[PDB]
This record gives sequence, structure tokens and C-alpha cells, in this order.
Amino acid sequence: SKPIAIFKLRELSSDSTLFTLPGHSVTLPNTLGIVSHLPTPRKGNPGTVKTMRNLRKTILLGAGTASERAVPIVIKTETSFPVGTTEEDRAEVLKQMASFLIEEVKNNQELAYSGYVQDKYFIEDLVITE
Amino acid sequence: SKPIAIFKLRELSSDSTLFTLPGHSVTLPNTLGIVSHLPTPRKGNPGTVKTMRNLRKTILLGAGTASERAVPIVIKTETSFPVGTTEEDRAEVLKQMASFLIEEVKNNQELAYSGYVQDKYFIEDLVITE
Amino acid sequence: SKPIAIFKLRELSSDSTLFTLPGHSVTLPNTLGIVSHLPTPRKGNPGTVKTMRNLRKTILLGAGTASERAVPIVIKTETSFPVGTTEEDRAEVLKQMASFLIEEVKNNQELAYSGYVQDKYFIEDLVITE
Amino acid sequence: SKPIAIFKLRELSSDSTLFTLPGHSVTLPNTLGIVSHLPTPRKGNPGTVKTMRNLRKTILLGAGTASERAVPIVIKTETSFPVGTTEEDRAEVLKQMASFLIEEVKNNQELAYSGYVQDKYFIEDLVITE
Amino acid sequence: SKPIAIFKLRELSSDSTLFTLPGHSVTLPNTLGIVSHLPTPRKGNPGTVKTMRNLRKTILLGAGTASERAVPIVIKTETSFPVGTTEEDRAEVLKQMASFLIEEVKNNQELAYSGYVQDKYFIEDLVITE
Amino acid sequence: SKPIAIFKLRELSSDSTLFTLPGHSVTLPNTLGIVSHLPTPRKGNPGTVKTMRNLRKTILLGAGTASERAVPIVIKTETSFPVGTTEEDRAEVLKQMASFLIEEVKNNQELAYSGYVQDKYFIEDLVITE
Ligand SMILES: [Ca+2]
Ligand SMILES: [Ca+2]
Repeated sequence: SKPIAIFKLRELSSDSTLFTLPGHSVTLPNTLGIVSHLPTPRKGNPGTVKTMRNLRKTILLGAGTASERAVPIVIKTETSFPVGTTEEDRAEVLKQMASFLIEEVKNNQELAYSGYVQDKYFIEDLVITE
Repeated sequence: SKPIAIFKLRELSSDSTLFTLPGHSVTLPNTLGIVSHLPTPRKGNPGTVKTMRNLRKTILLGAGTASERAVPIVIKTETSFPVGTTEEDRAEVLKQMASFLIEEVKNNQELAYSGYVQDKYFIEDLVITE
Repeated sequence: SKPIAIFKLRELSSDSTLFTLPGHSVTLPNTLGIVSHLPTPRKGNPGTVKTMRNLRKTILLGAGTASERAVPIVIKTETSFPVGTTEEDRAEVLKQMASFLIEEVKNNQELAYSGYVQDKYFIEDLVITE
Repeated sequence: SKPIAIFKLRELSSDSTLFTLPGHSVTLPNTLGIVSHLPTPRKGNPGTVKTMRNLRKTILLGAGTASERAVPIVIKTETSFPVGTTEEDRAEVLKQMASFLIEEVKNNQELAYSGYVQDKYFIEDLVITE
Repeated sequence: SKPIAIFKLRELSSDSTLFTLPGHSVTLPNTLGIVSHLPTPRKGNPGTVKTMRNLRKTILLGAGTASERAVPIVIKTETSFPVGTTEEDRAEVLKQMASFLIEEVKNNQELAYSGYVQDKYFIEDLVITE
Repeated sequence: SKPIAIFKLRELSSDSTLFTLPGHSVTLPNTLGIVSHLPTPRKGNPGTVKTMRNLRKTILLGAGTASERAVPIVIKTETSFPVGTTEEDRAEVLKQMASFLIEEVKNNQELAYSGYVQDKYFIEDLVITE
């Protein structure tokens, strides 16, 4: 229950920024890239904010083995919210997504690591406040 | 705190399936597509599982207005896990992702809906795994 | 007296940086933008620093009216100071400028919003320090 | 506190009027000029009043030096207010502007004369009345 | 013994930034450019960080003379550190470099300003690290 | 605080000379190359002495690992001083450079090894005499 910190690093572009997680070594990078494409209003149409978040953690593979491979694990999350959308709706889709991720962790990454796809899934609704 | 229940609508493909969320009206679709590509072993390289899941909730804009628009809110989580990684490391990246989602909801969608890229981000660690 | 905080939004370029004011909303933007063209020393001519700053506030018109128009309200300030000018004189021109703006607000936007040209003007050279 | 008096010099046109500040000298001009483009009501669109005011102060450089250059120091303010905007918001943008100018004078011309971009800014919303 | 203070003038590029030294007049620039190219991992080869820093001080020649010349003095330190090296080894090379610079200043710039290549060089080891 | 010695080796060219550091093995070279380009006076222009110093230290990488890489660490320092430059100015730029190197060593090679670039830097002025 100890708070996790994420620090700034080089600003790759006007929309792309790179951040270091606490587990980040130079030999094994552990970084979160965040890119926010601001909405450009089309003629007669409201914009749609786009946010893409690439968390990636480098893991040594077979380090004791003579053949060693430095290999990344990536969780990317892109989120397209149109302007004028209810904050409640946005919060709902985020709650559902985080809840499914957590339930998959509790599942021992059954789907992610073993390709098993259950017919019907259940995720406990998450309620968290300040 | 009602368990969010997601059913299997239909099997799109051998790797693609599409589930329906509870709020799924046929007029306003509310779907969760999940695709899992089994890793393909390569000569000298272990496979890498890829699981891509998009959650999509359809919302109206200006329902009372004569000109209304049916637009989707969309979250997407791509997860590339190489074969031979630690379940601990997978849990780490997934907990970090879900925690950042939750903290961004707790942030009143500052980053997503407004485009504020904060210099440093503090996410609560997740002990809700149980 | 409550200080007003101008946050950094995104860095458009090395010259242009957009900041958001506290009144900002994504539907009705309220932003300062600020650019500083550095002095380029010429052959025997010292450079001139040009700082151009554009501040725009987006307000709706006739909200209840079925025909509503979201329009901006802009105040731009361009400031060209040559290198080697005594600082005191730049302090003077800036004080004169802010004082005239303040006196026009005191005058209830006579000049600005009614286009009434006045024959003479009077402003207060208020020296405000820390 | 001594009020500063801006005199009328000559009326260039119905739009443009040049005034002289108290620091004026014919060898080193010190003048405000002020123009108010009135609103032209369009077909269903209310006009926007544009008041552009250019204030220039002419100072010598290196007087004792045999090579001296009489150069101006300019601060221009352009203010575009659409018809029907609440007066309060124009008061707000003008107060914010004058306050930022004042805080830059308080800051000893860091931004203006050294081109140092700051990450955040703070100004005081001082309400000065009659 | 005053702490030498170097400020960030502006962000030139995503990898390039330019700082100003204390003695930085706009007429005689005194800058420290620093560029850090993040290592690019290669197939079978770890990345190698490269950090290049040039310190440049502008000085006049024959100021009293009618024909004077504004010329730069320039130091440049390129530092290529491969990923996975020992911080001890990095400290070794950096201490050796700074010590040779100091000993060359203590040498009254024999090598740099006169071109004397001595057969054997004795540098004090640096215990000022603290 | 034990003195470090640097020995002559083969004279590569009329301007380039190679030296051995004390940590120098034949299997892992540790050498300082020094090259001094003497100033050639142009017609009506004084020369500019150029001095380039490449210190490089070879480090075994993953020696216990089956895959072993012999990899160099390079600190190069080029220094261009024009003829007629004040010795005090030369000494200042060298003091600043060595001070920044030392402060970076004290920084645990934060910039050099991890690409982190602080907004504003401070280096303690170094004063050393015979
Ligand atoms: Ca008249
Ligand atoms: Ca920045």
C-alpha cells in the first residue's frame, strides 16, 4: 500500500512525453510514455481528445542461461473520448477497464498468458473516492 | 458494488470474440471485443502472447437537439507478454496500469479530457488484489 | 486578494508555449500563449527581444437562444525591447501600459466597447512592488 | 502618486489618433497611437470591436559613443471583443493582462529581456477601483 | 567560491538544450549546450549513452583597437558510456578528465595555448568528490 | 590522493600522440590520445590553437556470461582557444568544465547514464593553486 511515483524524462515531442517508473534501471528500462492528441474541431463537428499510454517493463530472460535476451512487457492503453461526453460515462468506461485488468490479475493472467477465453466474464464493480 | 456481468455475444473469429456489457442497447452498442493471438514460436526466439481488448460504449450527443450524434467512447488495452516472463512481473505491469486508470478517474479526467500532461504522477499501489 | 495561477498546457515549439488560465474549460478554452523571439545580433547592431503574448477567452453567446455562437475574446500584447535599453525605460512603458488598461477598465470599457475616441487621457503611474 | 496625462497630438484618420505621452521629445518621440475598428454587423453575426494601441518610446543608445543609434521600444496591445460579451469577462481579461504585465515588471523583465520561458506563472488579481 | 549558477535558456530540441552561464551578456554570449542521445538498443548489442556538452564563452579581441573581433573560446566534452558499465569506471574516467583539466590550468595552459606535448603527464588524483 | 601518472607511447603523427594510463592492460587498453593542432595565421587573422584529448578505458562486459563484449568508455575533450585570448578567460572555461564534470560525478552520473536533464544546474567554483 506504498505510493508509487512516476517521474518526468525527456519530452520526446509536443504531444509525447516519457516517464520513468520506480523500477527503472538503465540496463532494464521501465518507462511509461504518455501522448495526448488534443481535439481539433472540424467544421461543424466537435473534437475528440485522444490519450495513448504505453507502459513497458524490461525483463531479463534466461539470465543464468548462456543465451540471454532483454525482452519488454508492454501494456498500452489508448482512450478516445469525444468532446461533450458526460464525465460519468468516461468514468464508467475507465472503471470497467481497470476492474477487468484487476480481475485478470486475480485470474493469474489466465487469458493474457495462456489464451483461454471464458464464455461469460464477471468483474466486481470498483468504487473508489478521494 | 453489483458484479459487472459481460456476456459472449458471438464468436467473431478463431482469435476474435465480442462480448456485450450490461448497458448494451442495440441502438447504443456497449461492447468489449477481445482478441488473443497465440504466440508463434520462431527459430531462436520464443513466442510472445498478444491480447488486445477494446471496450466501447456508445453515447448520444444533444439528444434533445434536432441535430444529435451517436458517438463511441473507447478504451483499448493491448498487452504483449513474452513467453517465459514472471507472473509477478505481469501482475506488476497490470496493477500499475489499473492503478493509473483509477487515479485518472480520481483526477476528474484531467489528463484524458483536458490534455494536462503533469510533470510527475503519483498512483496508489493496489492492494485490492486479494 | 487571491493570486491567479497560470499552468503549462503544452509546449508547441521552443518559441511558443501555451498556458491555461484558471478559467479554462475544454468546451470554452481560456488560454494564454506566449512566444519570445530571441535577439539575433547583427553585424554591428544588437538584437531586439520580441515577446508576443496572446490571451484568448472563449465565451458562449445567447446560450438559451437556439442560435448560439461560441466566440473568443482576445487581448494580444507585443513587446519589442532592443538590447541595451535602460531597464528603467522598459519598466516605464510597461507601467504606462498596465495603467492605461486599468484605467480603461475603470472607465467601464468606454473606448474599447463603444469606440468613443477621447481627446485627452489620464492614467495613474502606480508603482506596485512586492 | 501623480497622474500621467496623455495629450492629443494629431488625428491621422477617423480610426487612428496619435497621442503624446509626457515623456515626449521631438528628437526622441514618445507616443501612444490608438485605433478602434468599429463592429460591422454581418448577416446574423454581431460585430466585434477591435481596438489596437501601439505605444513607442524612442531612446538613444551609446550617447557618448561616436556610434549611437536612436531606437524605439514598442508595446502594442490588440483587443478584440465581440458584441454581446458580458462586460465582466472583458474586465477579467483586461485585469489578467495588466496584472501579468505588472508581475513581469516585478520580476525585473526576466521573460521579456532574457527570453527565459517559465513553466508556471502566478499573478495577483488586484481589483483597483476609483 | 560562489556557486556557479547555470540556467536553462530554452529547450532547443528533444535531445538538445542550451543553458546560460552567469557571465552571459547578449552581446557576448556565454552558453553551455548539452545534448543527450538516449541509447538505441540493437539486435545483439546493448545501447550506449552519448552525452555531448560544449561550453562556449565569447571574448573580444582588441576592444580599444578600431578593428576588434568577437571570438569564442570553446570547450567540448563528449562522453560515450555503454549500458552496463560500472559507475566506478565512469567515475574513474570523469575524475581523470577533470584532474587533467585542472592540472593543465595549473600548468599555465602550456599544452593548450602553446602546443607543448610533454612526454609524461602527472595529474593529481581527485579526492574533492566528497 | 595518490598521484596518477600518464606515460608516452608510439607517436602516431606529428600532432597525435598516444599515452597509457596506469590502469592500462594490453587485454583492456586504457589510453589517452592527445592531439594539438598548432595555429596557422591566416592573412590578416591570428591563429586558433586546437587541442583534442580522447581518454578511453576498456571494460569487459558480462565476463561471467558466455557472451563477453570488450567495450570502451570514452571521454573526449576538444578545446579551441584563439590566439590573443586572456589566460584568465581560458582558465575560467577550464575551471567551469572540470567543475561540471566533478559535480556530475557527485550526481552519480545522473545525466550521463540516465539521460535526466535538470532545468537549472549549480557547480561549486573550483579554486586550486600550486
Ligand atoms: Ca476632434
Ligand atoms: Ca520543459
